[PDB]
Amino acid sequence: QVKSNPRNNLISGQRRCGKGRNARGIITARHRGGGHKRLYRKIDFRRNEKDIYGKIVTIEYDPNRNAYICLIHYGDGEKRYILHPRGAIIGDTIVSGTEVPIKMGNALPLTDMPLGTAIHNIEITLGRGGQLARAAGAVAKLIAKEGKSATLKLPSGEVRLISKNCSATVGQVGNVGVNQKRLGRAGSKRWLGKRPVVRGVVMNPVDHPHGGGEGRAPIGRKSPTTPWGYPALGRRSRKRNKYSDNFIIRRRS
Amino acid sequence: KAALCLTKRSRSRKSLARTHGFRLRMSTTSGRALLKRRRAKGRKILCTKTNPSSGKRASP
RNA sequence: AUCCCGUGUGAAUCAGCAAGGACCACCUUGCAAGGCUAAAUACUCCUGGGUGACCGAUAGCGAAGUAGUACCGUGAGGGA
RNA sequence: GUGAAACUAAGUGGAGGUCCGAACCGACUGAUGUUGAAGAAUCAGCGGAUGAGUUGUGGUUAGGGGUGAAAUGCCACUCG
RNA sequence: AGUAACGCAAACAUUGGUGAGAAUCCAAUGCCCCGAAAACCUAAGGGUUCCUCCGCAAGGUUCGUCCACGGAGGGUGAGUCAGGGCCUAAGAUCAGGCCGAAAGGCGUAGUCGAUGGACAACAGGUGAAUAUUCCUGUACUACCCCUUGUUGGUCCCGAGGGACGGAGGAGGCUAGGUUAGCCGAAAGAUGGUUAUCGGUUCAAGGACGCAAGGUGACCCUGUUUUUCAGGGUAAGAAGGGGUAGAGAAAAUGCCUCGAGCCAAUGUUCGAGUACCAGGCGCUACGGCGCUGAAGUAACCGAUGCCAUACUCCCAGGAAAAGCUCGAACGACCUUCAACAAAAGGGUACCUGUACCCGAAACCGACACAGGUAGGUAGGUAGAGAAUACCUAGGGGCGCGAGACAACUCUCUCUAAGGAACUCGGCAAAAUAGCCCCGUAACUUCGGGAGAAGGGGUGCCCCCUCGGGGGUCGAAGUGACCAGGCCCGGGCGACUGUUUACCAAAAACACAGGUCUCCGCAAAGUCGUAAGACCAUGUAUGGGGGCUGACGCCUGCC
RNA sequence: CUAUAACGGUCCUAAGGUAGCGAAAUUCCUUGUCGGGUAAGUUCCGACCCGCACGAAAGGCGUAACGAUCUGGGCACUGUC
Ligand SMILES: [Mg+2]
Ligand SMILES: [Mg+2]
Ligand SMILES: [Mg+2]
Ligand SMILES: [Mg+2]
Ligand SMILES: [Mg+2]
Ligand SMILES: [Mg+2]
Ligand SMILES: [Mg+2]
Ligand SMILES: [Mg+2]
Ligand SMILES: [Mg+2]
Ligand SMILES: [Mg+2]
Ligand SMILES: [Mg+2]
Ligand SMILES: [Mg+2]
Ligand SMILES: [Mg+2]
Ligand SMILES: [Mg+2]
Ligand SMILES: [Mg+2]
Ligand SMILES: [Mg+2]
Ligand SMILES: [Mg+2]
Ligand SMILES: [Mg+2]
Ligand SMILES: [Mg+2]
Ligand SMILES: [Mg+2]
Ligand SMILES: [Mg+2]
Ligand SMILES: [Mg+2]
Ligand SMILES: [Mg+2]
Ligand SMILES: [Mg+2]
Ligand SMILES: [Mg+2]
Ligand SMILES: [Mg+2]
Ligand SMILES: [Mg+2]
Ligand SMILES: [Mg+2]
Ligand SMILES: [Mg+2]
Ligand SMILES: [Mg+2]
Ligand SMILES: [Mg+2]
Ligand SMILES: [Mg+2]
Ligand SMILES: [Mg+2]
Ligand SMILES: [Mg+2]
Ligand SMILES: [Mg+2]
Ligand SMILES: [Mg+2]
Ligand SMILES: [Mg+2]
Ligand SMILES: [Mg+2]
Ligand SMILES: [Mg+2]
Ligand SMILES: [Mg+2]
Ligand SMILES: [Mg+2]
Ligand SMILES: [Mg+2]
Ligand SMILES: [Mg+2]
Ligand SMILES: [Mg+2]
Ligand SMILES: [Mg+2]
Ligand SMILES: [Mg+2]
Ligand SMILES: [Mg+2]
Ligand SMILES: [Mg+2]
Ligand SMILES: [Mg+2]
Ligand SMILES: [Mg+2]
Ligand SMILES: [Mg+2]
Ligand SMILES: [Mg+2]
Ligand SMILES: [Mg+2]
Ligand SMILES: [Mg+2]
Ligand SMILES: [Mg+2]
Ligand SMILES: [Mg+2]
Ligand SMILES: [Mg+2]
Ligand SMILES: [Mg+2]
Ligand SMILES: [Mg+2]
Ligand SMILES: [Mg+2]
Ligand SMILES: [Mg+2]
Ligand SMILES: [Mg+2]
Ligand SMILES: [Mg+2]
Ligand SMILES: [Mg+2]
Ligand SMILES: [Mg+2]
Ligand SMILES: [Mg+2]
Ligand SMILES: [Mg+2]
Ligand SMILES: [Mg+2]
Ligand SMILES: [Mg+2]
Ligand SMILES: [Mg+2]
Ligand SMILES: [Mg+2]
Ligand SMILES: [Mg+2]
Ligand SMILES: [Mg+2]
Ligand SMILES: [Mg+2]
Ligand SMILES: [Mg+2]
Ligand SMILES: [Mg+2]
Ligand SMILES: [Mg+2]
Ligand SMILES: [Mg+2]
Ligand SMILES: [Mg+2]
Ligand SMILES: [Mg+2]
Ligand SMILES: [Mg+2]
Ligand SMILES: [Mg+2]
Ligand SMILES: [Mg+2]
Ligand SMILES: [Mg+2]
Ligand SMILES: [Mg+2]
Ligand SMILES: [Mg+2]
Ligand SMILES: [Mg+2]
Ligand SMILES: [Mg+2]
Ligand SMILES: [Mg+2]
Ligand SMILES: [Mg+2]
Ligand SMILES: [Mg+2]
Ligand SMILES: [Mg+2]
Ligand SMILES: [Mg+2]
Ligand SMILES: [Mg+2]
Ligand SMILES: [Mg+2]
Ligand SMILES: [Mg+2]
Ligand SMILES: [Mg+2]
Ligand SMILES: [Mg+2]
Ligand SMILES: [Mg+2]
Ligand SMILES: [Mg+2]
Ligand SMILES: [Mg+2]
Ligand SMILES: [Mg+2]
Ligand SMILES: [Mg+2]
Ligand SMILES: [Mg+2]
Ligand SMILES: [Mg+2]
Ligand SMILES: [Mg+2]
Ligand SMILES: [Mg+2]
Ligand SMILES: [Mg+2]
Ligand SMILES: [Mg+2]
Ligand SMILES: [Mg+2]
Ligand SMILES: [Mg+2]
Ligand SMILES: [Mg+2]
Ligand SMILES: [Mg+2]
Ligand SMILES: [Mg+2]
Ligand SMILES: [Mg+2]
Ligand SMILES: [Mg+2]
Ligand SMILES: [Mg+2]
Ligand SMILES: [Mg+2]
Ligand SMILES: [Mg+2]
Ligand SMILES: [Mg+2]
Ligand SMILES: [Mg+2]
Ligand SMILES: [Mg+2]
Ligand SMILES: [Mg+2]
Ligand SMILES: [Mg+2]
Ligand SMILES: [Mg+2]
Ligand SMILES: [Mg+2]
Ligand SMILES: [Mg+2]
Ligand SMILES: [Mg+2]
Ligand SMILES: [Mg+2]
Ligand SMILES: [Mg+2]
Ligand SMILES: [Mg+2]
Ligand SMILES: [Mg+2]
Ligand SMILES: [Mg+2]
Ligand SMILES: [Mg+2]
Repeated sequence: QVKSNPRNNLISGQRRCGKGRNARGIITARHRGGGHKRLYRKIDFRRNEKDIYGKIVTIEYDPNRNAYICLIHYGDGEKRYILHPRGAIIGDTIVSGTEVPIKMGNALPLTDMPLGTAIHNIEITLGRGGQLARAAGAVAKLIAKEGKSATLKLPSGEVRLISKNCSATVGQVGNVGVNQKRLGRAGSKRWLGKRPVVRGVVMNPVDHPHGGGEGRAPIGRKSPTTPWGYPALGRRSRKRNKYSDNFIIRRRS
Repeated sequence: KAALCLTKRSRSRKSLARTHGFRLRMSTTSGRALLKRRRAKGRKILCTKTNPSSGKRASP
């Protein structure tokens, strides 16, 4: 399950370092920092190399995502990491291409997938790489296809059109029990480098729109507010007219 | 555990001249304005924190 | 009004075009959308002469001697 | 122990924002100090001490800003 | 006002000496203090404070013959130590490139950038002031030089390697230490005594080597599985070879050969006419010349070494160069040219190097009761790097002398009482280690808990491997060191964080809960923009709002 | 029977405070009243409810462990007296 190997050439040390600091060096993305140094595994999300037969040699832990990852070999000696499908066991065999059996871990375009299939690691754009449903226990069903476009129900429940020629992988993403953990102590947050968050109501007026009323503050604001002055609850931020809109059918509920 | 006044500690000279050094003031426009106006006042010493790269005052 | 710029429209060639403090007629004056040009005028880190109902070491330049020095400041800077 | 399992001493094992306690980090009470030995200390006690730990060197973020386990705190004895 | 003070309560004393002058300068003899430093060394910093001679205006909280002060004159020696001539991290700059009134902003290759990777030296001697640097010994890197052997080498490129966490304990060892043995000296005016005092040291490096250590699959039988014993299986370990696919090396697949391997440490050379207790002689009485005995063994034993060796855990633990391997592509060079080797001789780039560095030299305006990374870690008692007393080494605090009032402060003790004190048991006193017995309500079943409470404890013999007997004392963990505890309630679950310098909490955080936004050219944040973060992530994820473990709940408008 | 009000009438609102707690870090009058602890108790504990002006994620009510927390009492101990 989790047994450490030596380092395959897929594990490097190069990476952004200040987490949450941008070019100007400012904290843009709050609360990061601290936490264990990690190494970046190079996942193969495109699965683009066609028509060769891969074998799952092992199953490895990855610090950068909550899913698992699988080291796979080929007859050609090339080694790749793929996201670990749910139920795949060492000794298993996977392949990608157009005309392919449909089993766990095989990747194919959406033209060839029988409606009703449960899919993960879904490209939205030809050859851009897989994007949708990569997290642990994430899965999306392929409901209907018509014309040049295929329809999925994403793990958020949102139904959406994509191109019929975009690759995707059969089977759900493994390590389903991950959100069943209970961290149990503060330190165990910090280990993940998620630093402590202050409630608005606490801070001084300069610092945040729920600023200190004498003892304890009800939020007198006629509305719950972002640090930056926007309504906190139920105000849709989706860009009104984005190109995406023609594709999107039903919105997540 | 140290007093407030202790702001200036023992800091490597290398580090300081990488901050207030000559070659630093030369880089920015604001620095060149610096050196013009020190030269105007006719100071004997342009960049107070400077440092030989190698020599008797060298930091390794 | 005259003048010059953003966005959009967009002329007329001397039987014209512009200006004469909205605008129109008449008369007068002028020729935009190519350039370049000396002097009379401004100034003192200074150079050479000259004068001073200007100072004379707490004055006159911060500085009549190591003076932007000593010293202070991480530094910009302060400064006898 | 039943056929599966549960249940229970035993040994092994060595988990823990575990315990006691020096270094180290702090700063709870008291006394002294108050033209101090010291622009925040000494003395006796006190808290943490494998962690959300301590620290070195080299870096980063700069004032309509930064950083903040949030005190208007801190940003060179200066900070509404 | 000739008043307060003279910067800790480590402590001085005397005899000589120098000198115009000595509580303070030098030496001797005592005494006292530090000894996980108040010792020795190194990073940073300082900058000549280092050493010698001269001086005593100013400085020095007194003095001064003295000095970190003033005047002169000196002093820092490296192929191997530390940086540079090597490599990259965070970060910085950034050709071209994108953006921007200007200045500039973003950013790719490149190039910088050690706190890390790589890379070769130790012992003894000299020594007014330097020493892994100079001397004498053995070493070791990198080049060059010749012989021999090959013909292509060199860079660009393909690869392997470099290359990595925490916690735990068990080994196997050294470093140190202690006691013997050997050697040399010993009479230290006392009742006895040699039971005493000194010595017993040696490095880098080179050759050898490895078990009672650690690793080397399974199956049957036994030793507790283990250390083992017999058999068998056929790669079954470090380690090598071959083959296959577009396929050189590599990776990958199939085949084969190997029972040993690993590395601290150890033996031997280095290494003795080295070093050294004493012995002899000189004394400018400071130091010097001369000859040198023994130089082994046992038991304790690391926080150091093997060691990134193991086992376990989740929070999943740098890059690049040197290095090893190698065909095609490209560039360049080519014969006594280049490369490959074991010897031999040769050859040897800059900069630091003084001194101080738990400090009177750095940081605190002071010769200031303070701050300042790292290294080395002796004795007796002790669990210990705590404490006490000491070694090595270093010190006696840059004002003294008296006297012994009030009073203040740092301390010891106090008859009878025992919180009557006071805002309040504030401060003091009390308790304390170790072994043995015993141990409640309550509970999230982990706790509570060292609960509470009780007993024992020195020194001798005897027995078993704890028990009995004796014996001192008023008192036996006799000093130092070393928990007061119980019964209630509020608040906050908890460890944490916080107002540097008047507030440490009931405030903040927190695990958990819940609402809402966000389909990836995401929402959100910062930018005039380019773009950056978010994220090299993708709804079991990312923003934001309130609440705050666990339990019972969360009503109406 | 004194009393109190389960029950009715009316008024006004978007709707009229349920569970649980309650002289509380909330209680003005107020050292409320009662009980306990003390020779004596404006604090403390338990309970009443007449909540000036509790109350359900600005969470309500419990709660083992924990605290240089706040607050009451007790043994030991003492120049605190
Ligand atoms: Mg790696
Ligand atoms: Mg590797
Ligand atoms: Mg920057
Ligand atoms: Mg919070
Ligand atoms: Mg506040
Ligand atoms: Mg602010
Ligand atoms: Mg902010
Ligand atoms: Mg506001
Ligand atoms: Mg408010
Ligand atoms: Mg209020
Ligand atoms: Mg200066
Ligand atoms: Mg005009
Ligand atoms: Mg006019
Ligand atoms: Mg204009
Ligand atoms: Mg126009
Ligand atoms: Mg025309
Ligand atoms: Mg006009
Ligand atoms: Mg005209
Ligand atoms: Mg014209
Ligand atoms: Mg015009
Ligand atoms: Mg013209
Ligand atoms: Mg012109
Ligand atoms: Mg004068
Ligand atoms: Mg003057
Ligand atoms: Mg005069
Ligand atoms: Mg602990
Ligand atoms: Mg504790
Ligand atoms: Mg603090
Ligand atoms: Mg203290
Ligand atoms: Mg302590
Ligand atoms: Mg402790
Ligand atoms: Mg731990
Ligand atoms: Mg610090
Ligand atoms: Mg903070
Ligand atoms: Mg406030
Ligand atoms: Mg300043
Ligand atoms: Mg300040
Ligand atoms: Mg303030
Ligand atoms: Mg007087
Ligand atoms: Mg007097
Ligand atoms: Mg006096
Ligand atoms: Mg004084
Ligand atoms: Mg003194
Ligand atoms: Mg002593
Ligand atoms: Mg010293
Ligand atoms: Mg020394
Ligand atoms: Mg140094
Ligand atoms: Mg000098
Ligand atoms: Mg000297
Ligand atoms: Mg003098
Ligand atoms: Mg004097
Ligand atoms: Mg003399
Ligand atoms: Mg001198
Ligand atoms: Mg970089
Ligand atoms: Mg730039
Ligand atoms: Mg450019
Ligand atoms: Mg770059
Ligand atoms: Mg460099
Ligand atoms: Mg280094
Ligand atoms: Mg080198
Ligand atoms: Mg070296
Ligand atoms: Mg010396
Ligand atoms: Mg030497
Ligand atoms: Mg020798
Ligand atoms: Mg060599
Ligand atoms: Mg390479
Ligand atoms: Mg490393
Ligand atoms: Mg060991
Ligand atoms: Mg030994
Ligand atoms: Mg003995
Ligand atoms: Mg004998
Ligand atoms: Mg005698
Ligand atoms: Mg002896
Ligand atoms: Mg050897
Ligand atoms: Mg050899
Ligand atoms: Mg063996
Ligand atoms: Mg090959
Ligand atoms: Mg081949
Ligand atoms: Mg191979
Ligand atoms: Mg032993
Ligand atoms: Mg340790
Ligand atoms: Mg490991
Ligand atoms: Mg070629
Ligand atoms: Mg070769
Ligand atoms: Mg030296
Ligand atoms: Mg030296
Ligand atoms: Mg000191
Ligand atoms: Mg002194
Ligand atoms: Mg001092
Ligand atoms: Mg010891
Ligand atoms: Mg003890
Ligand atoms: Mg012992
Ligand atoms: Mg001690
Ligand atoms: Mg001594
Ligand atoms: Mg006295
Ligand atoms: Mg005493
Ligand atoms: Mg008494
Ligand atoms: Mg008595
Ligand atoms: Mg009595
Ligand atoms: Mg009593
Ligand atoms: Mg009383
Ligand atoms: Mg009382
Ligand atoms: Mg009284
Ligand atoms: Mg007390
Ligand atoms: Mg006491
Ligand atoms: Mg006692
Ligand atoms: Mg007990
Ligand atoms: Mg208790
Ligand atoms: Mg007892
Ligand atoms: Mg007895
Ligand atoms: Mg309590
Ligand atoms: Mg109360
Ligand atoms: Mg708390
Ligand atoms: Mg802090
Ligand atoms: Mg404070
Ligand atoms: Mg506290
Ligand atoms: Mg305080
Ligand atoms: Mg706070
Ligand atoms: Mg949360
Ligand atoms: Mg966006
Ligand atoms: Mg709250
Ligand atoms: Mg009352
Ligand atoms: Mg009242
Ligand atoms: Mg009463
Ligand atoms: Mg009272
Ligand atoms: Mg009550
Ligand atoms: Mg109320
Ligand atoms: Mg209310
Ligand atoms: Mg409330
Ligand atoms: Mg409440
Ligand atoms: Mg609410
Ligand atoms: Mg609450
Ligand atoms: Mg409780
Ligand atoms: Mg605490």
